[PDB]
This record gives sequence, C-alpha cells and structure tokens, in this order.
Amino acid sequence: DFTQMFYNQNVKQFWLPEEIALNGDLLTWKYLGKNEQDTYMKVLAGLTLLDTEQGNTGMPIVAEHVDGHQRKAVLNFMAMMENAVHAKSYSNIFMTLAPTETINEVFEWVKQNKYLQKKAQMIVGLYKAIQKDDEISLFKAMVASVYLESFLFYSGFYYPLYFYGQGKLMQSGEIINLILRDEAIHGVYVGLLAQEIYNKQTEEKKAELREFAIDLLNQLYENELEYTEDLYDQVGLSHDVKKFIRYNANKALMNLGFDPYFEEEDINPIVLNGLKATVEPLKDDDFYF
Amino acid sequence: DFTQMFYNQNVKQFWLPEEIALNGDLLTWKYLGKNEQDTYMKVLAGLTLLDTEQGNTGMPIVAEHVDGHQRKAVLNFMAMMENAVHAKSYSNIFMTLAPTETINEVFEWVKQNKYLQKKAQMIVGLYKAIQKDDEISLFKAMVASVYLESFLFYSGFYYPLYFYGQGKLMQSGEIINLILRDEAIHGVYVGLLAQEIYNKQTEEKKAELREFAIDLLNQLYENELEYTEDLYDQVGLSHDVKKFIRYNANKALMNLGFDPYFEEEDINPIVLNGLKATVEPLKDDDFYF
Amino acid sequence: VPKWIQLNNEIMIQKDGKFQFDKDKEAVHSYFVDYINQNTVFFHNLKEKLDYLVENQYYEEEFLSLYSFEDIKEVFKTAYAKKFRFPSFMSAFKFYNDYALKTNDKKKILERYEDRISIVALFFANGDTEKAKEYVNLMINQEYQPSTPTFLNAGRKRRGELVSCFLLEVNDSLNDISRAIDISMQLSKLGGGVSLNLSKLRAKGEAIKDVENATKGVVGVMKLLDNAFRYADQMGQRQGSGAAYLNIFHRDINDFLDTKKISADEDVRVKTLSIGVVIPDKFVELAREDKAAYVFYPHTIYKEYGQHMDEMDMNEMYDKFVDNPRVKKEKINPRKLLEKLAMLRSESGYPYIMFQDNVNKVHANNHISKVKFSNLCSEVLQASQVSSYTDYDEEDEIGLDISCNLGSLNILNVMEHKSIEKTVKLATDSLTHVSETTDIRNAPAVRRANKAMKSIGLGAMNLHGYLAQNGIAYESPEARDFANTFFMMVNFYSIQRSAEIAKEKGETFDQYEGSTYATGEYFDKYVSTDFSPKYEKIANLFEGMHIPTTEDWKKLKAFVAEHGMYHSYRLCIAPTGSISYVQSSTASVMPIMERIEERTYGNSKTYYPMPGLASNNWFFYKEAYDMDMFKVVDMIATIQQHIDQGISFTLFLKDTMTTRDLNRIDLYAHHRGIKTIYYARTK
Amino acid sequence: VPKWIQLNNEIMIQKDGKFQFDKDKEAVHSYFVDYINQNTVFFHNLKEKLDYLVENQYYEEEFLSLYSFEDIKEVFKTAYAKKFRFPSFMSAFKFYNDYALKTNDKKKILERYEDRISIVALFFANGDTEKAKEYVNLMINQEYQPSTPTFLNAGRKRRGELVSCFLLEVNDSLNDISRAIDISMQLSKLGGGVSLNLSKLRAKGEAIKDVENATKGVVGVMKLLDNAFRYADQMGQRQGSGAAYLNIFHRDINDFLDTKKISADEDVRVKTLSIGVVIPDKFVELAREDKAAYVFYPHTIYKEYGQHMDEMDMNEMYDKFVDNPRVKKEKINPRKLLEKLAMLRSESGYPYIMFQDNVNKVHANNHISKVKFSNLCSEVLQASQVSSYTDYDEEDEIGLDISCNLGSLNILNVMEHKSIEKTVKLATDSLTHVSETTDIRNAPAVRRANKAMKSIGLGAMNLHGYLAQNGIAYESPEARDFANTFFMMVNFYSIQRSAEIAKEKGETFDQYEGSTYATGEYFDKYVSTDFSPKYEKIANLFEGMHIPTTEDWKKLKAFVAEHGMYHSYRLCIAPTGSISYVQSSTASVMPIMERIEERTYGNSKTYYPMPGLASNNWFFYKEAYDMDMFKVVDMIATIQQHIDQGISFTLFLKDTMTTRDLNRIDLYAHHRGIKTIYYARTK
Ligand SMILES: Cc1cn([C@H]2C[C@H](O)[C@@H](COP(=O)(O)OP(=O)(O)OP(=O)(O)O)O2)c(=O)[nH]c1=O
Ligand SMILES: Nc1nc2c(ncn2[C@H]2C[C@H](O)[C@@H](COP(=O)(O)OP(=O)(O)O)O2)c(=O)[nH]1
Ligand SMILES: Nc1nc2c(ncn2[C@H]2C[C@H](O)[C@@H](COP(=O)(O)OP(=O)(O)O)O2)c(=O)[nH]1
Ligand SMILES: [Mg+2]
Ligand SMILES: [Mg+2]
Ligand SMILES: [Mn+2]
Ligand SMILES: [Mn+2]
Ligand SMILES: [Mn+2]
Ligand SMILES: [Mn+2]
Repeated sequence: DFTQMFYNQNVKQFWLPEEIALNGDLLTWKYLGKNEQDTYMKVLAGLTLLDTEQGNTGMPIVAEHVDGHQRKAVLNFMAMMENAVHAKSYSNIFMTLAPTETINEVFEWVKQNKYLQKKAQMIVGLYKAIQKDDEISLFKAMVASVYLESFLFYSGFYYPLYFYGQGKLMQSGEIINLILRDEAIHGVYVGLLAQEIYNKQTEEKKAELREFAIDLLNQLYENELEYTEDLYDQVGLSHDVKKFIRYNANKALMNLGFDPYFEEEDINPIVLNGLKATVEPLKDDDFYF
Repeated sequence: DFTQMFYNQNVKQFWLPEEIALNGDLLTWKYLGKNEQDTYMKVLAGLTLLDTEQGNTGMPIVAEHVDGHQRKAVLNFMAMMENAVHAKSYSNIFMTLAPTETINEVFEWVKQNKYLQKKAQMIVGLYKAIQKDDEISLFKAMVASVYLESFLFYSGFYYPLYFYGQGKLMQSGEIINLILRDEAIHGVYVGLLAQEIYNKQTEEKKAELREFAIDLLNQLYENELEYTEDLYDQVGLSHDVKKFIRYNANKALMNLGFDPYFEEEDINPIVLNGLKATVEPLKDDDFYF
Repeated sequence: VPKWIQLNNEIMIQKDGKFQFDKDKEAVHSYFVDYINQNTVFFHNLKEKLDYLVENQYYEEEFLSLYSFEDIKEVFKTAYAKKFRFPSFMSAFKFYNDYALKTNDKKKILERYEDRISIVALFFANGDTEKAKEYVNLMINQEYQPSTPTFLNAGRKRRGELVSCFLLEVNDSLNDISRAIDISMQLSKLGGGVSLNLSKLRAKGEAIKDVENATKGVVGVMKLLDNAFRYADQMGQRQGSGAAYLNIFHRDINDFLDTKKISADEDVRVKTLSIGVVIPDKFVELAREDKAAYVFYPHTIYKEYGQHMDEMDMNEMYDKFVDNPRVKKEKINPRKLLEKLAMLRSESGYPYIMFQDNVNKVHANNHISKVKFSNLCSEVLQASQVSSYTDYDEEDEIGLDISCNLGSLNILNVMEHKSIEKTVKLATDSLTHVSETTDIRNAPAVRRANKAMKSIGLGAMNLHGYLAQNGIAYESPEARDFANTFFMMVNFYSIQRSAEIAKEKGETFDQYEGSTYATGEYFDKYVSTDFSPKYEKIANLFEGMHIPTTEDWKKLKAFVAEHGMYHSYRLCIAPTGSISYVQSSTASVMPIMERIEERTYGNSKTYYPMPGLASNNWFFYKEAYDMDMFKVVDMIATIQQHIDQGISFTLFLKDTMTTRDLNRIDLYAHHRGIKTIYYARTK
Repeated sequence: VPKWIQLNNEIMIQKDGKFQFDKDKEAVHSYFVDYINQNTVFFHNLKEKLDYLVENQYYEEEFLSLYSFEDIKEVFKTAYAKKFRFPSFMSAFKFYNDYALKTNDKKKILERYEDRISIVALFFANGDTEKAKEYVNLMINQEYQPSTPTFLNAGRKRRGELVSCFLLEVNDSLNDISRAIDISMQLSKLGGGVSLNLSKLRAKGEAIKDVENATKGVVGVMKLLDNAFRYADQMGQRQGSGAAYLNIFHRDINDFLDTKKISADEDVRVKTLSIGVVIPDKFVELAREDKAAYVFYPHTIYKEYGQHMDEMDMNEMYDKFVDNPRVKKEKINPRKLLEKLAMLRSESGYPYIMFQDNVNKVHANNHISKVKFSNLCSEVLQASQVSSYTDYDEEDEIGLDISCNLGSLNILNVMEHKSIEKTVKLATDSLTHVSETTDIRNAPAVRRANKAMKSIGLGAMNLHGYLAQNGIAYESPEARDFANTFFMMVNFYSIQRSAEIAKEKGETFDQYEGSTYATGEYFDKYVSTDFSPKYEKIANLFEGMHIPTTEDWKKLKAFVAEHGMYHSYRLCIAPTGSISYVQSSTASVMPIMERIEERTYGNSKTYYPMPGLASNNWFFYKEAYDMDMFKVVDMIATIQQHIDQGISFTLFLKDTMTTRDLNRIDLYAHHRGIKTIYYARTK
C-alpha cells in the first residue's frame, strides 16, 4: 500500500551537493572558535562514517533480502543516496572549509574513536548477521537501520542545525537539511518493513522482539551519551544534545510501531528554527486541398 | 585514476522515465506489420529480462566484492539506474504499446525461449560463482558483466535504433537511447575494474584469463547468432544485425583492454542515424648554472 | 522604480474590468519630461548643434554640405512643425534606446525624433531642399519608415552599411569557400546578415581530384561559416547572423537538417547559422504520390552535364538524373523528409522553407537566373549568378550576389493620409538613393549586383493594426480584399516610379530587355483582372484615392515597355522587427502575437499594448496563435501576388497541433503560391 | 598470422638469455619472398614499365622526357647494381606501405626501392645523367634521404607539394586573418603543415576603429584556424595539422595557453592546432629576478610607435613600453607563467618553446627580419615579413612567408663512406632543385620567399645509431666532440656548395649583402676556433676525411665574400619521423626512446629493434628517458652552433619529474643557446 508513494517521494527528492554553492559559509566558518570548528568537523566525520556503512552495507544487504522489484528499487535508490550523495556531500563541505591536513586528521580520528567504532561494530554486525530466508535476522537488522536513520544521526545533525538556526553556516546547513529530509523518509520506510515482519510473529515472539529492540536502543543510547559528551563538552552543549537524541530515539521507536521510551523535554528553540511536438504521419489526403 | 571522473559522468546523465511522453508512439505502432510488432515485443522483453538480472544481481554483487568507498558509490549509482530507472522505463514502453494480456504472453514466451535463457543463465552463473576475497572469480564475473552491458544488449538495441533512425517509435526510441548510453558507460567502468585485477596477475595467469574471456565470448557469440536468426529472419534484418553484434563485441573486448576479435565492418546507416605529474614552484638558483 | 515604467505598469491594473490603456500616454509623457528632456543635449541654435555633431565625428560633412544652412534650418522646421508625439512609452523608449544618437560615452542624447528624421531626409534628398522637406513630411507623418540600418546610420560618420541583407552564392571549390568565408566575415563586420547558398557544393563522400570519399560535404562548410559568424560579431552586441540554404535534392540534405537537431553533437551542430531548405515542385509532387525520391551528388551532375544541379530545372531533369548511371544518387523517402522538416520546425523553428517553383513561376528575371535561395529573413527572392574565385595570380569571374535596401510603408498612416502613390514613389526614390550610395568594397559580387540590378525592397507594416483599428478581422475575406487592393496599388505605383526613374536617368537595370517587364508578360493579370475592392466596406477605405483599373495598368505596361524599369526588384516585405515600435505599428503584414506585449529590459518590466488597442477593438486584435494558419496563408498569398520578392512568413503554432498540422500548413502554403515560410513559432 | 610477422615476433622470444635479433633478417626475407615479390607488378622491360607508368597517370612525362631512354636505363642499372637489401622487416614494411607506388586501387606494387630512388634521382638531376647516377649512388647507399614529401611525391603525376612546412605571418586585420585562413586551408590541402604567427593580432578587449573592447583576441583566430585545418584535412587522408605561435609578452598569452588545458571549455579548446610560445631573453631575465612582468596589448604599441610589438626588440623596448602611459598592459608573474608552461608541457606536451634571443643572436639575416616564430616541428627559424592583404579592389603588399625544403644526411652511412663533403653538396643541389621547382599558386608570400630567399633545410639523422654502433655513449663528451666536428664539416660544405651555386648562377639570395655572410661576421667563430676532434677515438672516426681547419674556413670566408651565398638558410634538423625506418636509422639527432619498438599494424603486433642493436652495443643504446636531459641539451647545443636554423628538440621526461624539473631543463636549454624546444614526452 505504500512502496509506490515512497518510490515517487524518493526520486522527486533527488539532489547533488554541487547544486549548493558553499563559498558563502567561508566567513561564518572563519569566525568560529577553534573548539567550535573541531566539534563541527568531528560531528560531520561521524555522520560520514554512518552514511558510508549505510550505503556500502546496510541498504544493499536489506535490498537483497526484501522481496519485490519495487521494494528493491526503493531500497537501491536509498542506498545510492547514502554513499553517492550523502557521504560525498560531507567531503564537499570539508574541502571548502578546511585545509587538507585538518581533513586528513579528522578521518584518522574516526578510525581511532572508540564510540564511533563501537556503534559501527554493532550496527554493521547486525547487517552481516542477516540469514537468507530468515525473517527474524532481517527484522533485527531493520531495527538497527531505523536506529541509525532516526536516532544515531541526530547527535551529529544537532550542530549544523544549531548554527543554521542562528543564521550561521547556512549553505552547509542547507545540505544537512536535505540529508535530514532523506533520512526521515528512509527511517519511516524501513520501519514499515520491520513492522511487517514483527506482525507475522506469535505474541511470545513479539515480546522477545520488543526486548531486542529496547535492549539494543539502550545499549546504543549509553554509547551515544559518551560520544555526545566527548564532542560537545568543549562547546558547552552536551546536555542540550542529549535532550535532542532522546527526542529522536522516540521517533525511531514510533517508526517501529512502538511506544515512546523517554519523557518529553524542551529542545533548544534555535535547533527548531534550524528545521518535442507529437509526430503524426502525413496522409494522402493531406496533399490535396 | 578514474572513479571520480566516472562518478561525474554517471550523475550528470541522471534521468527519469516520466520525462519522455510515450503516447505518441501509437501513431506509428499501428502502422507496423504483425512480424515487426512481434519482433519488437520479443526484443523488448529480452532486454527487460536481462536488465533485471543486472539490477538484482550483476551490479549489486560487484559492488559487494569491490574494495574502495568511491567505487562502491559509483557501482551503487549504476545499480540504482538499473532498478529504479531502466526497469520502470521498459515497463512504461510495454504498457503503452500492448494490452496487459499481450505483455504477459510475450514474457511467458521469452521466459521459455532457448537462446534468451542460454545467455541469461550463463551470465547469472558467473555472478553466482564469485567467492569472497577471490579476485579471479570477481574478474570472471566482471567479464560477464561487460559482455552483457557492451555486447549482449545490442542484438536487442538494434531494432529500436532501426525504427528510431527511420522516424518510427521515436518516444520509446529516445528512452532506449538513454538506456543504451547508461549501459555503455557501465560497460566501460566495469571494464576498467576488470583490467585492474588482470594487471595484478602473472603472465601465465593473464594468458589463462585471456583464454577464459575469448572462450566465453565465443560461446555467447554463437548463441547470439542463433538468437538473431530466431528473431530477425521474419523481418529480413539478420545479416545487418550480425554485423552490429560483432562491432559491439569488439567494443566489449576493448573495454577489457583486449584486442578486437572480429574484422572491422560498416554498420547499417539507419541504425547509425538512430545511434599532471607534480606542480613544484621554481625556488631560485634554478636560473643559474 | 522609474516613474514612467511605474505608470506603464498601471495598464495591467484592471479598473472597472478594463485595462487602463490611457496610462501609456501618461507613461510616455512622464518618460519624456523626466528622462529625455533632462538627458537631451540642447544647443543655442541649430547651427551650433550641426557644427558640434560634424566636428566631433558624429555626422558626415559631405551630405550636409550640399545644402545651405538656411535649407537645413527649413528642413528642421518642417520636422518640428508637425509636433510629433509618441503615442506609447514603448515607441519613444525603443527610439531613444536604439536609434537616437548619443554622445561618445553613451551618456546624453543628441538627436530627437525630429533631428534623426531631418538628417535621414537630408541624406535621402542629396542636395534637394524640397525633396528633403517631402521626406521629412513622409517620415514625420510615419507614412514610410526606412529600415533599421538606413534609419540608424543615415548621415552618421562612424556607421555601418545601410544594407543588412546579403545573399552569397558559393561555388564548388576551396577558393570559393575561402572567399565565401572572407566575404561573410566582411559583411557581418559591417553589421549585415549574410545568407549563403550551399547547393553547388558537392556532397559528403565526393571526390576531390580523383581521390574518392574526400569531400566533407556541406556540413564542414557550415561549421566554417558558423565559426566565421561567431568571430565577426561586432563586440557581441549583435552577434554575427548567418543563414545557409540547401536544395532539398542535395545529398547532404539530411546532414544539413541534422545540424539543428537538439541531440546534435558539438562536431556537427551549428548555433549561429540559420538554415533554409529550397523545395522544388518536384519534391512536393514526389511526396504527394508517395513515390521514392532521390537526392543527388552535385559533383556527379556537374561532371555529367556541365552545369550545377541547382542551376538546372529539377522538374524536367530529375528523371534524367535518376536514369543517368554516371550521376550518383541516394534513395530517400520524400514524405519522411517532409515529416523531418515539420519536426525540426516544431522543435527549433528551422529550416526556412522556400518553394522554388512558387518563386520562379512569377519571377520576372528568370533570364538572368532563377531564384535559388532566400536571405536570412527569408523574404529576399532575386536572381543570382555564382562567382568563380580563382587562384591568387588569376583573375576572378565576379557573379551577382543579392542585396536590397529595405523600407516599410505604414499601412495605417498611408491609408489615413490617402497617400499610397506619393508614399510609394518617395520611398522608391529613397531606396534608390540608398542603393546608389552603397559601395561594398570587400564583396565584389554584392557590389556588382548592386550596381547592375539596382534592386530595392519596399515592404509594409501595420496591416493587422490597420485592420483591427478599422473593425476588420485578419482572417476575414474583407481583410484579404483590402490587402489585394492595397498591394496592387503599391505594385502599380512602384512600377510607375521605377519606369519614371529609368526614363529620367535614361538607364534600366542590367538585362532588363529579357525580363517579363520588357516582354509585357508581367502585366498579364493586371491588364486582364481588375483588383478593385469587392466589398463596400473596403471600397470606402479607399475613397478619395484613385484605384488603378485595367486601363491604367495597360497604360503603365505601355509606359514600361517604352521606357523600361530601373529596379529589377522593388517590393519585399521584411519582418520589420524593432522599427515597428518606433512607428507604433504591428510587425510586418503578419498578425500580432500578443495583444499586450510584456517585456523585461534590464531589471525593469514594462508592457506594450498593440497600437490602437482598446475595448472597442479588443477582439479584432486576435492573436496569431488563436487564428487559423490556413487563413493567414490565404492572406499572405493574396499579398504575395503583388510582391515581386517574398514575404517573411512566420507560422504561429499551438502546442496541441502535431507535425502533421505543420506539414499541412506548409503544403497549403505551397498550394496557395507562398514563396517562402520564415519561422514556425510555437506558443 | 603472416610468416614474416611470426618471424619478427620471435625477436622477443629470448633464446640463451638474449633476444633473437637475427630473426629480423629472416622476417624481412620472408616478407619480401612471400608478399612483395608476389604483389610487385613486373614488366618484360623497363621501357614497358615506364610507358605504363606515364600513360596511366602515375609519373610525369616532363621530367622523364629530359633523358633518352638509354640514360634512364643506366640510372635504373645503377640503382639495381647495389643489390640493396632492407636489413629489418620494419624498413621494408614502412617503405612498401608509405612510399612505394601502388596501383590506383592500392592492390599491387609498381615501385621497388630501387625504382623509387631512380625516379627521385632522375627528377633531381633535371636532365643530367651523371648527376642522376650520383643521386642514385647517394640514396641507394642511404647516405642522404630526401624528406617524406620529396621522396614520396617526386616524379608523380598525382602528387602533393614537395614542401610540407610553411610559416605564415598574420597581420592585425580582418582581411589578413581571412587571407591567413584561406592560405592555411590551401597549404593543408597540399598536405603541408602550416605555422601561423599570431603575435601581431591585437589582444582580447581591444578597440576596432573607435569601438573599444571589441576584439576577441588571438583565441577567436585560433578557433577559426582550428576549424580551417579540420576542414582542409588533405582529402580525408591525413588529419590537417597546424601550429600557432604567440609571443610570451602578448597580452593573450594566458588565453593562448588555456586552449591546451584538459579542462578547457569547448568554446576555447583547440584540437588540431599546436601552439608554440616565443620567449625573449627579457622574460627569462624578469623571471630570474622574480620581478613582476607585463604583457602588452599589441595594438596600443602599434598605435604609439607605428611598429608591431613583435617587430621590436623587447630587451630595449620593454622599459619604454612599461613607462609609456599610452601602451596598455597588465601585470603578470613571469615565474608563474613559466610554471604554467611546464605544467602544460607535462600534461599535453605543449607549447613549443622558442627562445627568441637564442635564435636571433646567431641569425645571419637579421637585416631582413628577426626570427619571430618557428614551424610545426620547431626547427625552421627564418626571417619573415608580414603581408598586407588589402581589400579586394586594392593591391596587396606581399611579404615573405617561410617555407624550406627538407633533407636528411644519414650520419652512419655518411661516416662509413667518408663522404661528408660529397653527400652534403649533392644534398644541397637536390634541395636547391626542389626549391626551384616548387611553385605555390595560392600563397603569394610563400612563393615570393621561396623565389627570393632560396632557403633549404639539410638535416641529419642516425646520430644515436652511429654513436651506439661505434661504442660511444650519447651523453659522453666524445659524442659531443663527434657532433661538433661532424656538423662543423656539414656546415662548411653546405656553405661551400651554396657559394659555388651562387658563383655558377651569378646570383645570391635576396638581401644577401646585409647578411652576416656578406660582412664576414658569420665566420668569426670558425676563423678563430678550431673544431677538430679533441679525442683520439673521435679523431679516428674521421680518418681518411679532411676536417676543415681555420685556414680552410678563412678560404671559405673569402670565397663567400667574393661570390656570395645562394641560400639564406641551409641546415635544419627536422624530426624525420617515418623516413628513419626506411633508412634503418634513429630519428633525427635525438636519442632513441625505446631499444626495441613495439607497434601494432592492423591486427598484428610488430617489433622493431633499433638499427644495429645487439648484445655488444645494448647499453650504448640507452633510452632517452633514462638519459640526463641536461646532457641531451649539451649535445643539441653542440650541434646547434653549426646549424643556421633550429633543431627539433624533444624533451624526454620520466613520470617522477616535477614541474620544477621541466622548468630547469627549459632554463638550462635557454642558458646553453638552445633555440627551440619541440616536445615534452613523458614516460
Ligand atoms: C581541398 C578540399 C576541398 N573540399 C571540397 C570542397 C569543394 O566544394 C570541393 C572542390 O574542391 P576544389 O578546391 O575545387 O579541389 P580541386 O579543384 O583540386 O578538385 P576538383 O578537380 O574536383 O574540382 O572539394 C573538401 O571538402 N575538403 C578539402 O580539403
Ligand atoms: N535651437 C535649437 N534648435 C534645434 C536643436 N535641434 C533641433 N533644432 C531645430 C528646432 C527648430 O525647428 C530648428 C531651428 O532652431 P534654432 O536654430 O534655434 O532657430 P530659431 O528658433 O532661431 O529659428 O532647429 C537644438 O539643439 N537647438
Ligand atoms: N625488366 C624490368 N626491369 C625493371 C623493372 N623495374 C625496374 N627495372 C630495372 C631493372 C634494370 O636495372 C633496368 C633495365 O631492365 P630491362 O629493361 O629488363 O633491361 P635489360 O637487362 O634487358 O637490358 O630496369 C621491371 O618491371 N622490369
Ligand atoms: Mg575545383
Ligand atoms: Mg586595421
Ligand atoms: Mn544518509
Ligand atoms: Mn538513510
Ligand atoms: Mn539497465
Ligand atoms: Mn547497466
């Protein structure tokens, strides 16, 4: 009942980072403190890693196991967006704002950062555990994918949105909003596929799947807290970002058909402001008048 | 040396089925004989069936085994074009020209056809034989992929190009020309990835891979001749189609860095009408000797 | 925002359900009293003004030296005595932006409308004070409008040529192709539009001195000409405009047409070169019978017969070419070629269509040559003889390359003044003077044909404006009746003026004695058929103005037979693009495209209602896209029968109509005697 | 797979750890016996063959009629008396695929090597039987090789011109630009490469007769010339090749260089137009001191001084240009321009570098003009005068456009025969004959300069082959010693033969009296310095051959003063691309690129070891890329001091070499007196 409308929405949302000129951010970037620039680079690098794996691994593997040519076409399109559009856009931002050495250093930093490695290990592990014709392993990977789309990106998205909302780094911010618009529909779509599998189960099996989903969310959440503190303490925003990730965790649960898990909190209003002619053959009678 | 350049060319060639209005083809379709309509339907179904294998298996399997983030992104983009763009385009052409019952029957016929099946299963067999961390099996699959993209499609493309060059079925011919333009670049790109593997091999292993490629080409070519007579004798075109197959076989070989196998031949004119080392500054004392 | 363009935008603000058309009068009044009078350089007396303009290289001293300053003062008084006022903001804006003389830094305004008209009149009269006053009266009444080159450059020192349409015949040689490129760049440098006939050039795959498949065809010459026109672009303000013409029976016709396809490659497509296709009646007959047509290799025909293919009659030699084994031919489908033409015109507006037998069955100078191609505006239809440009050490055989001076009668103002005869004769005199004072010293064939043929083009505009302001629909039979009578009278008085000029100067145009004027065959339909209006409504429009009868035409025929004709060609109806605003007239004899025309100049948006548009004649100003193209073809064919050259005939197509409808319009135009079809404009 | 192709492929099959070099003799023997003798048309007698060739439009009856048939028979006897054998398969293959006369359907072979040599000799002698026999002995011994145009076309009815290098000056006018395009197409039609000097053309954004900022610059002319060369593609046989030269102080130099970037826009990029940059010593001095330099608008300089910017000495005029407020200029960084040049040469091999002051400090005809640019191969360095092509009616002012006739001595065969003097003098006679018999009817300046200057180019080849076959490293000081002595002897005997021809004909070249030959300034370094070999090994190479001494040079100076000099220019070392295979020689004076040449012809791959390559001399055949480019510069500068024109100097670079390394090579070439740099070839 939904794939065709998602197909149409995904293809109509198609974009490339080159559509957005980035040289306009040069001055507001220059004006940020060293702490702010550091957090910003690292935040986008963490996002780049997530999209790299979502494009290389997550979306293609889910596409492989989901039945139906139209469902596969949507998932293939989403996969392309992840690595050919989203992951690449971050390099466009980096290449504009930062010198090569700072770019090299931040990519080295992703490799050695323990929270980013842990979250990649956990998510990709679940993708690679999918067994052919085994719907339960597929469900588990789809939960992981929804958590990546609708929860994990948001510790990263906070900062570009926070600046956009203050009228700073607005070209980079425009790119990020386009990425976010895509991930929102990706999270809903994968959520609907996960619910399909969940709804086939016995009540006993469903109870176990909810346990899996909640245990996984809590494990990812605890890691994300440490990641958030590590990045945001130097810019004074860790508590604010934490409220934002809890907000989005609830959206991820809802995408999976589950009740919200965290209590509602006031999000920084700045971040909320951050959001041919037809050919007809000649007849014989056409030559006489 | 080449992936970013191909990335650029691929994304700038992006298109959607909806861009070409198909209904005006009915004004020339109605004037074709039964044999012409039959051949066109059968050719179209042949292309559709082969392209589906490439979208569901060929491109995604190669993307899975190739190392490199940028290569995986380009390959993902190509897989997207197969599943999201090409497949919808073929379906659109069919739905415009034939009623539902006729489409189902043509696909039943072509699905049972000996020559279409022989080539489809030969290609799919090589994709299924790729082994993790074995570059030889990957190379063999890449050869199969290049043969599909740059050679096997062309016994089929001939007919729409033949009409397109005569002013008949111009809307569907425009679509086919866009598809063909994508398959050409797909073949060239996968060809470069195959040459990379080939160049890492010993001289004895190279000679062995050359023998594999020529042997495979021979098997496919002999089946193409039979496929061609089966479809085109009823419309009197087989002689010229055979010249077009050999010409495209030579292009496929050149994509794989191999010499042409067949002597140069002229092609039907109607179908033709259808078709930095390192910058270093001068630091003084270089002007004195 | 400027006050005048703010007032001009109040036209679209609908008050009481009607457009505020009177705002344009306020718009032009504000435009003048806030920009023009402020930016106008004013001198104490006209003597100081003329001395300032001559000394600072603005005017030419030679033409002003033929009059005593009292005579120049009298001419300027005659211009200013009319107290001409522009009726709309667009008229004055276009004049003071395109034709009014400005200082060397483009800062202030030196010429008013009266000053420009007086200078043009003194240039035309060539020393005659009374003739200068007559020209002043003619132009200040806006009965006659000299073309953009003449009106813009008459009497200016640093000026281009007064002729902007040139037609070149290219012979089948590398020397002739190089000379064609050189002459095209020279004429584009002068500001003129250049048309080239590429039919004599041998097709792709022909031999160049016994080595076969050596010739690149007409498309290589097309690329050469396209880059030559891109190079000679005159600062790029008006980039070099060229046209190429190919006979439909040329083998390269499909490649010639493929240069305009949207999917054309950069190594084939030409961008600055318009294309026209010359279609003999043989091709239309072959397509009508659905027979198999043949395109021919021109060099084989030239080798076999000693003449170029386009110099021969295809309706009598096509079968001989097909049956000749030594002639090389390629099989084509004529109906497929027609459909390709229609598709190309739908998608790009190209090619121009010339119906060769429609041009030549009424052509008066077939003894000199048949008309083989048209100009860039697709309305000049004159005999041409190809030149033979030889090696550097050898003498060149100079042929006849076409060029005519353009000028338009304002049908509304001519009919209001009841002055068809006087306007036609004075315009003929002015065009004759422009022809006599033109000397192109880098195009030998253009110069020779200008001296020999003495061809002029006297067009008309404001036909639709006059009809709509007189309660006549453009498609109505009464409109065609008026056009018939009006253009018969224009032809009569142009022939009379040409004969009088020949009698006075004692000379006719070269090879006049072989023309149909000399034999008297030209006057057959004029001495046999009466062209008086058939409707009482139209007959009252000509009340107070004598309409020549059959007896008058017999007397004129005797006069021409006894004195000859000075001009080989006299009448051609050009598009008249930008001078139509200045004259407050509809463009040419074609129907209007928009009732209120919206344009953006710089960062300012302004609207131009059609001249005389109101609520009492809103529906008589029917847009060209909403009317039947068959009735427009009927109107143009009615006018064409009195015009010796062609008419720039634009086809106005809706999006709904297919290529079959465009082909039907083309075939009906060919059936009705249409000589050329200019553009396929789609809305 | 052909038997000879298999045998040639067995060279790479290593037997006993060595290449089977002897298989190429088997390969050529099999090639002949199986293909050539089968496909060679044989006639009962030479008379029948000659009659068939003249009557079937293969030969020219004019030059053959100059001899009785007995003399022609004896000439053919002399050619076949040598029993010449091609040493390698590639020599015979290249001759019988490029130069041997074939039937009109290109199926059989009419001419053997001996027949071609006999016909060329009979054409050279122009009626002298003993002279024809001398030419036969010279060419069958392969001591002298006429250039590809001369060797291929001499004595052929359907032949191109015997000259293929032309140098045109383009004046700053539309007439001159159109004439340049015409002449370029006419010369490319003849099959010759055309070089155009664009330095006189005014830059982009210059005024055209009071209309400022109207000129498209040299890039519009570049596009015109590129399309002209693409159209004039030698009857679709070989792609039209042309070169454009611009002074580095021209304002459009950066636009000129941007036409060769890989990222160049399609409206800027030129495909078939090679580019060369002319660099005066002033630019190198400015870059050396890192002072910011100025590029000048040429038309401002012409208006201020009445002379073209490239007609003046930039060393004295640069400060005056900079300090002149009426001369327009923009600041540039000369070091950045040098780095851009090096980057462009690394990426695409362009531009050619011509060191203007290196050429003109030793130029013997500076009174006629300075050398402003070079040819398409960067070795022709002669004085030129720009032509003033006026309007069609006016008379043109014809200048001097460079075109010299090419010939190559085989250094190995000349050295082994001990015939430097005889080969040089006979080659001079043959080049003189080719110069006299050349008449070009569509390039008036080229024809005038050919008649007046009588300039020839006598090159040399097989330098590396001769050195490696004699156990001398190319970079060794002994190699430079041999080059010094050999080319001093070549210059001595070419000057002696030119003075002898002047004495015989009683005429010198035009404006000889102002040359350094007339004043004796040319002979200063020859009457002051001894150029005998400084090494015993090199002095042994010249045993049995009189090396000219200081007294001999004084006698030659007196002889030239008494009798004059017939040729303004005599020696230029062309690349000698395809004739090197036929002669079994290394190309020009350049070192070999590869020891064994791997090439694919048709569907079969071929192997060509360098001539004389073996196990003993394997490491003397050092590849050019493995060489030190500084030592190659030293060798070419040693040769350049005895060559009056330039030498085609290709830079052979490794992939590891940076932009700084290429710039260092260019600056050392400039320091060492190198006149031109041809190509930057990267491995
Ligand atoms: C020289 C040349 C000619 N052409 C074409 C254009 C001309 O229309 C046509 C005639 O060239 P010509 O200049 O007339 O060549 P030609 O006189 O030597 O050959 P012929 O005896 O046949 O007259 O050849 C090319 O297409 N490319 C070329 O390079
Ligand atoms: N004074 C003046 N007259 C101009 C100018 N441009 C055109 N004219 C026209 C207006 C008159 O019709 C005519 C004579 O003007 P004038 O020389 O002032 O004469 P007058 O008013 O003393 O008779 O010249 C102009 O710049 N100044
Ligand atoms: N017979 C013959 N001789 C040829 C041909 N092409 C070149 N030649 C050369 C070989 C000899 O050197 C020379 C004379 O040959 P000939 O006419 O057979 O002479 P002869 O030996 O009968 O006196 O011409 C050729 O085709 N036939
Ligand atoms: Mg000719
Ligand atoms: Mg000039
Ligand atoms: Mn993403
Ligand atoms: Mn996503
Ligand atoms: Mn596909
Ligand atoms: Mn594909």
